[PDB]
Amino acid sequence: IVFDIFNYIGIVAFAISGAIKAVKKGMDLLGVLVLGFSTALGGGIISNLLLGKTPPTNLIYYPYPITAFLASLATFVFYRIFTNVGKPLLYADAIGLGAFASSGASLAYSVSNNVILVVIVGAITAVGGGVIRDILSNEVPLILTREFYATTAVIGSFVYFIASDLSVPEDVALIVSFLITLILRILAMELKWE
Amino acid sequence: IVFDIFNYIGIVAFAISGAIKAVKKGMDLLGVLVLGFSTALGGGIISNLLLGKTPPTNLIYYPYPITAFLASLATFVFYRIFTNVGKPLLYADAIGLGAFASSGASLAYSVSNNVILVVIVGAITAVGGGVIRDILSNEVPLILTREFYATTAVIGSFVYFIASDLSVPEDVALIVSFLITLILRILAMELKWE
Amino acid sequence: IVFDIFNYIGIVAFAISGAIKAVKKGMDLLGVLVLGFSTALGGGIISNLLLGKTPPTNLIYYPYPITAFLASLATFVFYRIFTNVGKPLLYADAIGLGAFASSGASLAYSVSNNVILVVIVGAITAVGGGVIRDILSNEVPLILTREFYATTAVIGSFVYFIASDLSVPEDVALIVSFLITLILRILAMELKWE
Ligand code: NA
Ligand code: NA
Repeated sequence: IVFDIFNYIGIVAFAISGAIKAVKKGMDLLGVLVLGFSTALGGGIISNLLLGKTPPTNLIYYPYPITAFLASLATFVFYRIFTNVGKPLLYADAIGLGAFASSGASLAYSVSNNVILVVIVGAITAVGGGVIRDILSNEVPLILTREFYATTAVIGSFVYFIASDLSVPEDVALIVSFLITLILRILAMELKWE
Repeated sequence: IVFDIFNYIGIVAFAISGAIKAVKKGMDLLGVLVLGFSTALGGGIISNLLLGKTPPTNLIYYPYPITAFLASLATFVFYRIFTNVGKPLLYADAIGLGAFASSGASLAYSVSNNVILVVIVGAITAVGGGVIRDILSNEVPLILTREFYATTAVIGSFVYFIASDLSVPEDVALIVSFLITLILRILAMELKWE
Repeated sequence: IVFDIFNYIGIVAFAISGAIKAVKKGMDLLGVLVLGFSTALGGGIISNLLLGKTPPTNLIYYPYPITAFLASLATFVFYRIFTNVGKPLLYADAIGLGAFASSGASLAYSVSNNVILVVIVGAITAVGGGVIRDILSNEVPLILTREFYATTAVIGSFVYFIASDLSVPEDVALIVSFLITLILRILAMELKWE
């Protein structure tokens, strides 16, 4: 059940991050929806393609794109009203990074217990939405500008792999991977490691 | 037969748009061919990947890439001679948007009657070539800069789905989806909605 | 055995090119690793997706990503020490272009003897890593800025196809395709064709 919850958490968090980016770039409602939608679902779609899972879950399981839409719309309405309140793009991205590094590693592990597949596909699941967000926004992505960003995704997917290898129950393994990924991002941002 | 015709119309229209972009960015013959080729075939390739259709039709069915090549070459020669005549990049893109939103939704519908799959894959088929064109050109894509652009693709794929759901013959369903997509773009551009 | 060697040559060469790009853009160790890793393995991953080969070889065959990592790390250490020695990004890219145009055409040919599939997938394998490198770096890719770049990849994959069609042994066919691709790039760069 933790797996199902993490999919929704990551979709909402990445939708908020993509919608925030759109608002900061001056876009209006429909363009904000496009960037939130793409950021929220891109990581899962890329991950499914790499694992040969077609059609991708994000394009068939109705609650996922509906959630991406509604979270992006809520973000637009929020900042259309409250134009001068802070825009935590990086914290929204970091929560999504933990939710998808853990859930993305879990999906890769179900295909094969190859550590390279699990760690790299999990990390691609985690950063993929934000990479799409940043490329569509015509700027250098966070995976290059933030020194510890992509490696923290790699670490979070690796701790999922290790926990699963050590027979840790899937719910616990997802939670621990999420926690380490998010804590490492919080430390990077709050301690000015980047 | 409308399906087969729309594939050629969209390939030519998107090749012209990518070749025009290349000419406006100062590229020469071979670079113009690369951008026209990529714009014309990218949407179909991405769509095939999302539906698990490999190898993609655009890389096996000879008339499609030959058409992409010849339309891109014709565009280069035209503007090499007539340097000062108008460059209708957006109208070429809009005709392709209608041809591929309709044909791309048709392909997705043949895989499954899931409305989310049909609408989103159809829209990705429609905008994908231009997104590739704009990313390769190092600028923000039309799906973000034009407020009604991506939503009009979504609308056109949705009207295909509705028409097919209502048992409208495939030729008519493709034509109506094409028409609505193109008319909505014409209205957006001519009435300064964006 | 030439096929296996070319995979390592192209991975090392593209890793060096992506790591050099990262160093020139001011990134530190971990960001240099991310760009080298992505450049070295991206072409193979895209090529596998187009041919329906999942999971991609670069994410399961341990020596490939290990080689990408080690070559990127060696490049960072080299230029961290020797900051003022030349940075042959384009020569590293050109060696990879020949190694992957040949090996990528070979992989496509094993799926089908369709000349369009072999030539275009082979060329996408050859340029894909550098296109990813350039998009992540927020600039126009070499396939658009260098007039003879993408066409030379197309030529190299085509000479592989012709040699294989003429029953030339695979080792020789790979070597000849590699040679023509690399020689054509050397001529383009040394004779100021671009
Ligand atoms: Na840019
Ligand atoms: Na860019």
